[PDB]
Amino acid sequence: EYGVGDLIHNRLPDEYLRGKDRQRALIAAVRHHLKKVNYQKFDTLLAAFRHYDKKGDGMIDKDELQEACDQANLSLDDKLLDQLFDYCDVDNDGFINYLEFANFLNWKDKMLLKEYEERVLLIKPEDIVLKEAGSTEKTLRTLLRPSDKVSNYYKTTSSEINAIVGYPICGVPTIRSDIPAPRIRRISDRTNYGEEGSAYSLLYPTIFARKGVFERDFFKTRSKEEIAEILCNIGVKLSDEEFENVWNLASKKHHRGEVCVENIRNVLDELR
Amino acid sequence: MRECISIHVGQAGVQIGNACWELYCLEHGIQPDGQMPSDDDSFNTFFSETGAGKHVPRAVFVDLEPTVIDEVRTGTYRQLFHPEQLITGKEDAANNYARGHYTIGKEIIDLVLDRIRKLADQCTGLQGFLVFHSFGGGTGSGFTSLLMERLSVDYGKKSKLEFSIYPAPQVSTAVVEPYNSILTTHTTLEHSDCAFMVDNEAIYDICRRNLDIERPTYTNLNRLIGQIVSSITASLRFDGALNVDLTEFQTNLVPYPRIHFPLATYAPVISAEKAYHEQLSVAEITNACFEPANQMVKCDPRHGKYMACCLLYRGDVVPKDVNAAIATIKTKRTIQFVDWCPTGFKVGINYQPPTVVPGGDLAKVQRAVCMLSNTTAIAEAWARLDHKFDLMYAKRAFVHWYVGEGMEEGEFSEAREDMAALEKDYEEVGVDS
Amino acid sequence: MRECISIHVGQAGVQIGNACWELYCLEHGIQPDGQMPDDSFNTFFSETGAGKHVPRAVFVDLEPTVIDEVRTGTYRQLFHPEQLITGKEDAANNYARGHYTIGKEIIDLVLDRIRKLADQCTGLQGFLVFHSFGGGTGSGFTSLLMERLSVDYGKKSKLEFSIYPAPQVSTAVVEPYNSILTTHTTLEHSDCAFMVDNEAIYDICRRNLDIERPTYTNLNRLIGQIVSSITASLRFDGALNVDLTEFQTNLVPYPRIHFPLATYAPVISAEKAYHEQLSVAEITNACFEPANQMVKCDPRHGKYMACCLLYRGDVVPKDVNAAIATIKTKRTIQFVDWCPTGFKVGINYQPPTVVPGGDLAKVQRAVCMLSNTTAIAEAWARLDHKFDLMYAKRAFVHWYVGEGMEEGEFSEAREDMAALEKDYEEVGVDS
Amino acid sequence: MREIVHLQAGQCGNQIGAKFWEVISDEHGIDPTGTYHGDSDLQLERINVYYNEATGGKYVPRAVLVDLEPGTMDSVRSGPFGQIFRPDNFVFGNNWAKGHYTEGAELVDSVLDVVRKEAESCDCLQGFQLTHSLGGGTGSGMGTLLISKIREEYPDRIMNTFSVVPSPKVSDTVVEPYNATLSVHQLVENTDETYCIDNEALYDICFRTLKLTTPTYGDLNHLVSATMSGVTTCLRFPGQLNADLRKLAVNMVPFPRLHFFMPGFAPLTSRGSQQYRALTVPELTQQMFDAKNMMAACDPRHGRYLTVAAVFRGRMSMKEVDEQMLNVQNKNSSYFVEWIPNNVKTAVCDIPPRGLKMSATFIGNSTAIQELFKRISEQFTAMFEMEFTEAESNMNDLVSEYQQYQD
Ligand SMILES: Nc1nc2c(ncn2[C@@H]2O[C@H](COP(=O)(O)OP(=O)(O)OP(=O)(O)O)[C@@H](O)[C@H]2O)c(=O)[nH]1
Ligand SMILES: Nc1nc2c(ncn2[C@@H]2O[C@H](COP(=O)(O)OP(=O)(O)OP(=O)(O)O)[C@@H](O)[C@H]2O)c(=O)[nH]1
Ligand SMILES: Nc1nc2c(ncn2[C@@H]2O[C@H](COP(=O)(O)OP(=O)(O)O)[C@@H](O)[C@H]2O)c(=O)[nH]1
Ligand SMILES: [Mg+2]
Ligand SMILES: [Mg+2]
Repeated sequence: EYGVGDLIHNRLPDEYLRGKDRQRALIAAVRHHLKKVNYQKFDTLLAAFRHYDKKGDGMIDKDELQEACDQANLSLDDKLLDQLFDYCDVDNDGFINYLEFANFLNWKDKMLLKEYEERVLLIKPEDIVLKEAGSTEKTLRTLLRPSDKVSNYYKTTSSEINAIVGYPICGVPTIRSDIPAPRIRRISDRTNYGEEGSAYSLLYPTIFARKGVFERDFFKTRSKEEIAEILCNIGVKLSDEEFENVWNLASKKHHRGEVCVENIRNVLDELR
Repeated sequence: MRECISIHVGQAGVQIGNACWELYCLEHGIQPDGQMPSDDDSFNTFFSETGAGKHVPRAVFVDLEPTVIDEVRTGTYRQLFHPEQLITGKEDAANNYARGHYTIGKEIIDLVLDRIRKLADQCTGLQGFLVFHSFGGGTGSGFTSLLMERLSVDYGKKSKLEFSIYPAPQVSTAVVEPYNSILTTHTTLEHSDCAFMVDNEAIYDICRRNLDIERPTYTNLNRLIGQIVSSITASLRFDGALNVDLTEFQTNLVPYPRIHFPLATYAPVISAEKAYHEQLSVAEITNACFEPANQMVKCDPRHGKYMACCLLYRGDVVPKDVNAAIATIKTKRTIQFVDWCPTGFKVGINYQPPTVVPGGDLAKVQRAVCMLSNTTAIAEAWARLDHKFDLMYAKRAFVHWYVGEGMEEGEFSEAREDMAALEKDYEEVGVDS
Repeated sequence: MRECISIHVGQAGVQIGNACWELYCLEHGIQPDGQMPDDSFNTFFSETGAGKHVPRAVFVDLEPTVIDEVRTGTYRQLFHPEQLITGKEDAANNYARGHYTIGKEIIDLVLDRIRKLADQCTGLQGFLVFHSFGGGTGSGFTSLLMERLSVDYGKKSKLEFSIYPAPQVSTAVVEPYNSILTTHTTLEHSDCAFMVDNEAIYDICRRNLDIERPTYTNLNRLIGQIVSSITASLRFDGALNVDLTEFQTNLVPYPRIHFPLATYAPVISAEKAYHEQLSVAEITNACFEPANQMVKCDPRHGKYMACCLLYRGDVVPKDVNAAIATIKTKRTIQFVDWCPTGFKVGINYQPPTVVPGGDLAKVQRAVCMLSNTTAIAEAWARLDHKFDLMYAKRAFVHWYVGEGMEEGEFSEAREDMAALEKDYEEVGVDS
Repeated sequence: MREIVHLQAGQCGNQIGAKFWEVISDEHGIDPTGTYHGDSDLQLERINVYYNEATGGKYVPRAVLVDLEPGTMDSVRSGPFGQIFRPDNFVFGNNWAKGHYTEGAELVDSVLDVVRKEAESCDCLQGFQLTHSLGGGTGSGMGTLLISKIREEYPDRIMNTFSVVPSPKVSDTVVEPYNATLSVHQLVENTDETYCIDNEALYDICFRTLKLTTPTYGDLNHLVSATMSGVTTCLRFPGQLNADLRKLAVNMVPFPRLHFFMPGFAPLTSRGSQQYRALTVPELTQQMFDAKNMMAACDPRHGRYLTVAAVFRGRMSMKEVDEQMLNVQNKNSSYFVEWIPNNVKTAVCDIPPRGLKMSATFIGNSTAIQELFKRISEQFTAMFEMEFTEAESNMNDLVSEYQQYQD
């Protein structure tokens, strides 16, 4: 009922191949005989298709196939012709088209497609392919039986998994800029939050470093009256309108942590 | 100006190079088509610029079997390699040293030296060689045996740097691998300068207990080996605090001309979920190289003694943390150094952090270190291989396949006595005063 | 800069240690994910640069079903994924299985974690090993765990928290056998070991907390508050801060007498304390009261050697002096004549916190006691009688000798515990 | 690049070869007409191994069908895939004397001319494969003659013969020990790989593990042809660890007189238990080292294994395979020899067969076939002019060499 091949290849119960070898041999024999007769008689595949389609509807039917085999000197049973027709019609629309006629009833590679064949619709624009890679000659597409779809069946592991065409960082940085510096440092505290600056700065200090003003005091934000009295005591005398312009520029330079002392000095240096 | 050449021979050497060359494309941002994006002196070691802007790698892919090199020829990297550097033959070597060296290996090497001659002419400065293969295979043993003796005659005193697959003590894929390993290292002793060693069974347990990969595949193995070789040459392509040239870690790693087989160790290898929990500092990743679990060659370093080490770092590290971590190690009583090398640690620092491969199993960490160790513990590793040789040769098994091509029986006896001399050389050097 | 390493062995140690880490996370305001929404957390947590915190804990057990609820439960994200070590086929209440056959398989992995946790350490104070005497895994594995930590770490402190086998209530048949073997090896490989028993906690949960049906979830909440009180002098500031080595010296008069009894006060409900006033001079009176003792023994039968009072919260040193000097004038509370001073006081600033769903109340001040008495001589005299009756007919011995143990080590532990009994009588008599 | 020439001798060899051609044709997506139909380019990357491209993309087998009777020739021609063959490669004309001296002495000129033509038309030929049986007059007398002539003409090539071996219970001929004893004389001297097939083991595999009620001869031949395709898939399909026929031979032939091999197919399962059993590498290893999966009437528990190899098909890891081989060699330590370490060989191909996710093919070189040789010797001696005595002498030499290498 099932043989050993169905068990080996895990084939579905609808597609058991026990008891059909004789009919497969008969279908193959009639198929090859029809292909040989077509190549021996008709030099043009379109001419062969037009000879096979007597009614002129663009389709091949079962009665037309009976008449064609009678012309081609084959005595076929009705069951055999129905099975061969079902083999030929992959799309299951009840009709034999140009593509599967040229792929199952005729040699599609011996007769090269020509300009008149392309001009004469029976074919689709997707039905034309190159004959072979890097060649100007064009042929027909190869319709595939549902048994022979193997694209997901065969895949290489190494090259296809390796094929790569060219999340946040995890660990601890050397300088802990993410953690804010504590207000008072413990004697056991040793980790660098970034305030310990350059050896040049420690060796030859600027006046702020000499007198206790550092990057924290530079980057700390202040209030409006505080900046006003700082500027007034410096002696850079500004009117209220240009003071508000400087405030707006310092706010626009960086929205978060706005109007810091370095931003105000940068705005003043840019305007002057 | 500093430029190096890479040769991939056999299936094991080529298949690593598929994973190896894509890591160089990811690090420098080169597309597989062969050009940089439209939107530099760091790529000149491994790539050469053409006139149109296309970048061409310096690699020669030689194998006597067409079934593996044609996978590259039809793969996703067909638009990158030179079509004449992809050399192929027919009917392989069949795990035989006789076919890779005496009969089939002589129809190819005239074309092979033609390619190496052309790449050396385009090189402003040549620094070393990089040959990748395996000891067990016939092509990996036969073909690289006659390859140095043409190249070392052609180029006199250029460094030669292998990365070869050690046969594992327990698992093996062939039966004549004890035969093919002996005949290879008879010839590399006087023709190479440093031949690094990795094996398969040690990397399998790395993927099990660190990455939690219960089913490791050869794709996973070759990515991890590809990260070591990209970290060895990282001081030739980028800028760093302590740059290490090929010639200057050859002097520090070879104390005697016949003791030149160091082991490669990489750290840290962890998955994605452990790196969030674990805190990886400078002092821990350097102590992640010395435990008995995390050597990439199946041997016990506690039995032997270390001779010379090379700790090549990457990423955000500072030299104070490195030197303080080294002096911690020397006071530990587990690690034993020989008394005739008081200073055995060499360190290299690079500014470029490791690059994670998308879709891979390795995590991305700010820093990583590659450890190269010259140790006496691999003498017992070679003792098991000689014991594998003795029981197979005692009845002249697997010999008539070897002598049917032109090889004589007397080479087997004269290679065995070379290896007994090599094992006693490790006994001579480890005995202290 | 001061931090400790906590190991949790056995089902009793882990389930208590499960209850400990909700209390520890709520002390420092860290979610069970392990990220905060100040170096107090440095004692128990190691910070990762992403903002995460990892506890300094190693959960080890030979059963999978007791650690798999940690990997599945709401504290999955907290611990290291490979710090949770898992065995198979347990020890089945066999001291020989957890020490000779199955305990030797994983100890190399167990001590590897201790090396890696102590390398990140910059200064270590001691260990906190949680186990129980009755079980095979909690006794057999802890014995080999402790003997190799003495040869690895020279003079580092080691504090055990053991579940003492109660006189009347018990779950195991070979439970007297395990405790005799446990003491013989631990007597020379430890510094302090504090015990509680299941029987005394049951009655304290009844007459004080008004719980008619206590369960093992509620017992570990009270035990975790005691171990939170011991460590709190390291994490938080206070008037009198005690180090782990300070009361390691102050509680052990002789090298074999190192088995104190740890009790807590006040443990009462939220409805009861609303009526009562709690002061410094009255919480310590409940400490010496015999119905509040955490071990099922009679304090009046024995004489005290030394006491340690660890106050927490809003207390003043003047109130303690009136409290301590009151006790020394009383009669039946008896102190040995060779130890004139017998008290140590610890004052801390942060009051105890309450967990959600808990049964303890929010009191301004709370006190934990550590007492070293001679009363436990009868507690061991009873256990040797339980050990002798079953060993007289050689019952349950053929299971222990099947895994590698010999018949002689059952005998050799007996006179060692007999030597332990007469040591109390040697120092209990006045001179 | 590498090519194999196929030869079909005897009726049984013709049927097995026809089933082989069907199996590899629908594995490579070949229409019985001769056109290619398949979604995968890997079917057409390597088609010159077994097939020759005719004009217009038609592909024809590289096989020669040789027989002394027209009935089997007409049966193969009228079979399911019979029209694909070359109409000139059908060469036709129960006694070993008839097959080797009287009637087969004249057809071999026409046989060797076509074989030499097909060898000359090949680019770089790799080897020969011949399918026959040791118990038939035609399949022995013509088979040994063709082996001798091909080995005389082509010294440095690899040759694989697939021989159906006599059975003690299912035998249907009386001159069966005579033909076997007369054929092993040539099969021991001019052969690089012999493959033993037993129809009794085929029947027992169809009965026990697969639960067939009426096993047909075609169903017996399908299981052999599956192993025939599985042993040579590494020459046609890319793999993670490739090993061709010479790589198999160098590894698996320790001495030139020990090259008779027992094969196996390893994913076998019936329809009833297909849902109940899952298929992965460890239970594939269990099925392939299972003794009831063996292809001959030889029991591996009696003797010892010299060299065993496994070729796998499909998407699988390698660490699992290495652990499986190391573990099975460790558990069965007395069943492998001690003077040869690492008795196991692994090859893995990246392509599984038709309708299955993965597959495993077993091939073994063990001492167990010495009983298979001794039973034929004992059957021959009771029924038993100088060449018969010399053949019995060399069978005795063969079993003596097996015994002295086993012990
Ligand atoms: N790391 C790694 N090793 C491999 C890979 N493929 C093969 N090997 C190793 O290669 C060793 C034997 O060499 P072969 O695989 O036969 O390849 P070869 O060296 O070219 O020899 P031939 O195939 O006979 O030409 C095996 O033992 C494997 O360990 C791979 O993809 N990755
Ligand atoms: N206080 C307290 N004691 C517990 C708890 N769980 C178990 N115990 C005690 O543990 C004793 C027995 O130990 P087990 O819980 O079985 O664990 P173990 O010591 O490792 O012994 P095994 O299960 O055989 O491995 C019991 O007698 C209980 O008194 C708990 O949650 N809280
Ligand atoms: N597998 C298989 N074996 C067969 C078949 N037909 C015959 N045999 C075996 O072949 C042996 C007889 O060989 P025979 O046909 O006389 O060889 P010939 O005379 O050269 O054709 C018998 O023992 C059968 O077991 C078949 O269709 N399939
Ligand atoms: Mg190869
Ligand atoms: Mg338990």
